[PDB]
Parts: sequence; structure tokens; C-alpha cells
Amino acid sequence: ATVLLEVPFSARGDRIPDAVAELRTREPIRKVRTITGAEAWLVSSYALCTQVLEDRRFSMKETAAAGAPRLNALTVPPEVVNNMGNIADAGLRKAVMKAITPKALEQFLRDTANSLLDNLITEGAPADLRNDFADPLATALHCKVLGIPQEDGPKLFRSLSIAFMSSADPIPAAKINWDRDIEYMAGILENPNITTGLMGELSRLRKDPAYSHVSDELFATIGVTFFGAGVISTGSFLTTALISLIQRPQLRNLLHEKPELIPAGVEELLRINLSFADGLPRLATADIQVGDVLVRKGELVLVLLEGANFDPEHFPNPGSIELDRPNPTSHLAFGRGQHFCPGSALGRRHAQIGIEALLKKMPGVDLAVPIDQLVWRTRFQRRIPERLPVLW
Ligand code: HEM
Repeated sequence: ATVLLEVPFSARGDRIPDAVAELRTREPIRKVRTITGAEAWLVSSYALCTQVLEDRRFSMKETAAAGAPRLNALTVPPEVVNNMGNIADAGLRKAVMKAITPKALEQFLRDTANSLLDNLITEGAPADLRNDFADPLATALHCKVLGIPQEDGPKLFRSLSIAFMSSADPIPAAKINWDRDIEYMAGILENPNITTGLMGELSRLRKDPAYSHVSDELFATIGVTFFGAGVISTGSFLTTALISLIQRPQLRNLLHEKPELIPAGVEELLRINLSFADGLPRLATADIQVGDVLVRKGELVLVLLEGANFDPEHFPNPGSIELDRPNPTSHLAFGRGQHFCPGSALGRRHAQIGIEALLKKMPGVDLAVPIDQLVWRTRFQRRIPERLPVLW
């Protein structure tokens, strides 16, 4: 006798488990047990993953309902799961988008990357590319985008190792750090020195008559959530993309020699990325046929991003980085449908400029320890190594 198949399969972000291609072939939608003990449907083909993400009857907001089967415990108030919907309803969507584009900024990214790298070179090998390069780069970018002081970035950043946990039970430290971070953002909206970036724009709109009935809670929430999601997602993706690049010295050499090819290489590094640790969660609001399974109202569905993005029926020779594919941006790294990532262009540009600056300064970058010695963070919403030691 064996127990029901458990998720997630492995916290390692340097290799995809053989089980993924086995499931996809034999049972592309199948029952599994989450860390809470709840049952869920795990979806692993490109076709079925797209079907779920494009049908709003599979609901993000209803995952917060009391009594529902859960992937993991909430780390935010339940109304905050419907964050984008709340922004839209307030008439703030277009203003938020415009403030988080990369086209405002790029020269600030380049100068910041180059300064971080020069400091590593001065100190001498080994260097830690996560704690002393990718995560500070992400932190600095989001303080500039929000319009807040660079010197505030480190304390906001320290909440994230707990805020983005994937836990079976509620986490007391997440509420302590949330309430404090909300009080900070509320203080920013009342600070007359803050007149640029996303928080500068929200601070103006707050006093305009067309927004007089929008709550002060929502304005502070937008600042905490966009800082947190953008900094964890960009820092974690750049770190694990740098591992994928270092393990491919022929590609590293080619991008060094021809940096025009960096945007096509970053699109492939997004396609093969293992940064999301769990499937994307949805709750069925109706009975809906998905492949051979009739999913019932009230059941939990998990959309496995690497199931879609390594599917050979959609991307032939899926484990290989190919810079001349006919369908290069059709991957699901930023999601699909109603909830498609609002920061996609800013995330692409963070990774392009970081990689471009690294290869120019350190063309002989390599790991300084055997790859099996990297320590993979567990029970977390991302897969990341705790330290990334390199030489050059
Ligand atoms: C390479 C970097 C990034 C990746 C891989 C990424 C990935 C994703 C994914 C897969 C989703 C969909 C979640 C779902 O449907 O359940 C998403 C949504 C979201 N992302 Fe990103 N993201 C990145 C960068 C950013 C940045 C830079 C920001 C903001 C500054 C951001 C803010 C958000 C927000 C607020 C949502 C929720 C949208 C909603 O609920 O409608 N992300 N991201």
C-alpha cells in the first residue's frame, strides 16, 4: 500500500524531475495531495494548462474562501488575493501599468549592475551572485520604480523570506511584518518629499476628486504588494537563470561575443525556468470537463508551469536552449489570461541588463563549488539557492 502522490516533487531548481514527463504522457490531469492534506488536480500539458488559465470559471479570488481545499496557508488578508481586481474596480489599472514599465530607468539599471560587479571584483573571488548581485539589483530597481528612498530597500527586503513562504499553517511573523510594512507605505503617501514613481502618482490620485472614495487601505496595499512580488520574482529568476547560463559555457561564450542575441537568450531562459515552486492555484466555480476528468464545483486545480513549458508537443527538444524557435514568447512564464503578469516587460529588462553587464565584466564566470553543493530553499513559493558562489 502507497499514499496518494504528494506535491511539490523537489525544491531543486537546476534540473526538472523525470516524473514530470511521465505524468504528462500518462495522466496530464491527475489527483495529488498538497502540504495542508487537501486533495487537488495537477495539470501538466501545454494544452490543458492553457485551457484552465483562459477560463475564468477556474477562479483566483475564490481560492481565499473559508473552508476551501488549500495549496498552502494565506500570508495576506483574504481580500488581498483579489488585489488586481480591487485595483481595476478602483479605476487605477492604467496608472499602475504606466508606472511599472521599463521605458520610463535603463541607465539606472546599467549603472547599478556595473557598480555591484566592480565591488565584487575589488573584494576578489569567491563572490555570491544571489546575496551580493541579483537580489540587491532587484531591490534597487523597485525602490526607483516606487519612488522611495534607496536606504529603505534593505528593511522592506528582510520581510520576504517569510512573506513568500509556502506553509501548511498560518505564520505569526508574516502578520507582524505585513502590518509594519503597511504602516510604512501609509506614511509614504503622507510624505511631501515623495513625488516620483508609482508612490508619487498614487499620492496625487489620492487627493483628486475622481478617487475620493477609494480606500487608504488599498493605496498602501498596492505599494507593499508590488514591491514584494516584483523583488522576489526578479531576484529569484535572475539568480536561477545565471545557474542555467553558467552550466552552458558554449551559450555563455556566444552571448558574450554577440550581445544582440541576449533578448532571445533571456526568452529561452524564461521558458526553461524552474523558479515557481508550486503550480498556480484555482478553485472551480462550476462542473467543468478538463481532458478525461470532470472537475467538480469547489475543487482545487494546480497549473504546473514547467509541465507546459517542457511539453515536446509545443516546444520540440524542450530541454535545449534554441535561439531560433518559431514560437519563442508563447511560453507560460508570466502566466496567461485574466491574471497575466503586469510586470512582464520590467522583468525581461532587469534580466537582460544584469546578464549583459555580467558577461562584459566577468566573461570567464564559472561556479566555485560543485553544483550539487548548492543549498535549495524549502517550503517557499520560489526555488532558489541560499548562496551562489562563483569565480572568474
Ligand atoms: C521574471 C520576473 C517575473 C516573473 C517570472 C513573474 C511571474 C508571474 C506569474 C506566473 C504570474 C501569474 C500568477 C497567476 O496567474 O496565478 C504573475 C502575476 C503577477 N505579477 Fe509577476 N512575475 C515577474 C515579475 C514581476 C514584477 C517586476 C512585478 C511588479 C513590479 C510583478 C507583479 C505581479 C503581480 C502584481 C501579479 C498578479 C496579477 C493578478 O493577480 O492579476 N511581477 N507574475
